[PDB]
Amino acid sequence: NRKRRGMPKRQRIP
Amino acid sequence: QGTVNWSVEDIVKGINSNNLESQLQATQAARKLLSREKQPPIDNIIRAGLIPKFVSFLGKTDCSPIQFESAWALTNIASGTSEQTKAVVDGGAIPAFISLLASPHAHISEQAVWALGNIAGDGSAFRDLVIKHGAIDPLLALLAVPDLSTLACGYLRNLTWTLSNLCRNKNPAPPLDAVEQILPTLVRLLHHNDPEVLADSCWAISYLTDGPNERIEMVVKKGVVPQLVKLLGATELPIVTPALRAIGNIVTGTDEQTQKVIDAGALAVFPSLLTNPKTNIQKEATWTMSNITAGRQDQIQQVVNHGLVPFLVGVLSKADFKTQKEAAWAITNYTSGGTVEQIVYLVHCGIIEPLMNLLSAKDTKIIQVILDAISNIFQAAEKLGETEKLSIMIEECGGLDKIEALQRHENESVYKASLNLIEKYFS
Repeated sequence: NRKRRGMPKRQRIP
Repeated sequence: QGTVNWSVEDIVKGINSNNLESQLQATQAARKLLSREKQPPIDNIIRAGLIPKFVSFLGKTDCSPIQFESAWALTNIASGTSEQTKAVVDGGAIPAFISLLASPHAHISEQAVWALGNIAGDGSAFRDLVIKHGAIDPLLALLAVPDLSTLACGYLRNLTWTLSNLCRNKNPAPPLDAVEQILPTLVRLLHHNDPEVLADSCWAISYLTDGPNERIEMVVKKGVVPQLVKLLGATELPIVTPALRAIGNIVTGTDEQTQKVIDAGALAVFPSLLTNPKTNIQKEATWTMSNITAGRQDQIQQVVNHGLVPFLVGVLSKADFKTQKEAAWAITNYTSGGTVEQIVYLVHCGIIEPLMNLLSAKDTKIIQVILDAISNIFQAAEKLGETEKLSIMIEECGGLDKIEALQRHENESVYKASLNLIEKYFS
């Protein structure tokens, strides 16, 4: 057969 | 205590003063508000129109502290929703932060790196916008040293993370030349000894390999597969997860690209992966396996030789349903492209019963997948003249009862195949 295919932000705290 | 818990209006007052030190004081106060983990007043700070002021403070070379404080304040605004990040961008922060990458003060350039990371991390557009402003050159120059170990751990981790965001997201994927420009440094980070740098390096590689074969090739040709396979066996879950994702992405490509994963010795790690306590690891490992059994017969044979079929039987017998579903796919792919001997070996491993049991599932799609696998196995039995020996196996485990009942299933595709099997092999 064929093949089946399938934090960005960060706050700076103390 | 001096700049702790200021009101927004006091911050507005200090920033609107013509006193640089007063402005520095107010900016720090804002930074501390925005640095609180419990609902920082991001929208309040935005509504006060403080962003343009923060942005202008970024260029105050003679007052580095206010450069640092505003960069930190803007970073935390950019860490919010898309709207809040847009506000930072709208204020002209991108070019100002890129200028800060060359700051002689490490903590300031790091804050700029952090800020660009949050902006790029919002999505494709802002990512590509940060790239157009020319953030990549100055970013890579910060990593251009004989040995990464001489850089501060925190600094390196931030640089790696921001770079990973520049490699992230689709529709569209990052510009080809951008990926090419970044890859060499990324490969280097992929060999660093720090767990967080490794984790984010794998995530970057996973993003880059999450696309068409050409994208996969760009990465593969850099020779990172052996290293990925090694990290695939690491003890840290945060490292294994992205590493497995990357390997999984790579085997969705060409048979040759898949073969490199096999040659690197990846399959030896799968006895663990397919029994891993974390269900997400099991699911993605089985998914990866299904794309390997969709390969050539010599590759299917490699799966057999590593004794992974019994592990597929196990996952098919007991696992999170999503994992079991990937296992059903793995078997169908296996039976579709496998030889008669390979398919027979499947049956001898005990694939039949756990396969029949999943026909009680309510997921229509998995039933279709299983029914196709059965068809394929009978076809292999036909070439041996032992279709009947299989019919009894399926019947004794209560499989026939289920196929019979699937004739009154509500789905067209299901009952068609059901009765086809019933009247062709059971009559």
